[PDB]
Amino acid sequence: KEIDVSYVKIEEVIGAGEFGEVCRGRLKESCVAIKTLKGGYTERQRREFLSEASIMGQFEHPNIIRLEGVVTNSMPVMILTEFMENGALDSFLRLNDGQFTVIQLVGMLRGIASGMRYLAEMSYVHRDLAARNILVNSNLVCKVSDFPIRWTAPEAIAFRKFTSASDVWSYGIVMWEVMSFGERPYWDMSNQDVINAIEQDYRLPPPPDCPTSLHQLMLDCWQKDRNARPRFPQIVSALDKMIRNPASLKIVA
Repeated sequence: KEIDVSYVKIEEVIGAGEFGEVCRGRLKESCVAIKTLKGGYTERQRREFLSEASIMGQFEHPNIIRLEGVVTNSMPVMILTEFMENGALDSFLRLNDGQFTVIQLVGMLRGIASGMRYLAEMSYVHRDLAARNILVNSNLVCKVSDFPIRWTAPEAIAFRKFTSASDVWSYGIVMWEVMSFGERPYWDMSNQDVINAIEQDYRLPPPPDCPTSLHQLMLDCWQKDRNARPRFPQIVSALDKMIRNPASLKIVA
């Protein structure tokens, strides 16, 4: 949908993307995030930058970042998406350390898993699933955005075999990041140390106070055999069961 630039105001730079800046902005009133395309570029590069908006435009889900539209009849060329007040999930959790209950964290993981289940159903492989690419709004709603050795499945690092099963591996790492309040997967281990650890069949331990059943689900996500991993609908079902039976989440190691 073409948005007239007179309805758009640009504010503070909130991040960086492959084609330029990500900015906070206003649409008239609501807050939006704006991806700008400035400087030199060919038509093919402009179409490449704008392909993200048509991809997002195909998606309609409570846990997938919403598109507002594009600005193409003026410079800068822009993609407007809904603004997510709390930003990236990893930094939001690190700042708000211990501020959310086990049940609230499960709700966040359930949202993410539902968003991923939607993408997988649409035959869409994300390839870059990490807490840094999960955006949080004012109501703590977690949304998959952006349409990394530590988050990548072994077969995807080794053979570039990116599948929804390799996103499940990434999801398991997302789980660990959430339950640890935005701790870095594998701490300050180098990428080669991480690869070496996975080859030893080492797996990330339960974060402090993490329910055993949630850590078990992480291990399920981290099976070396991609075919042994649960699929996104199975992950959603496991979390829904934990939500129906919160007393089961009191079992910790």
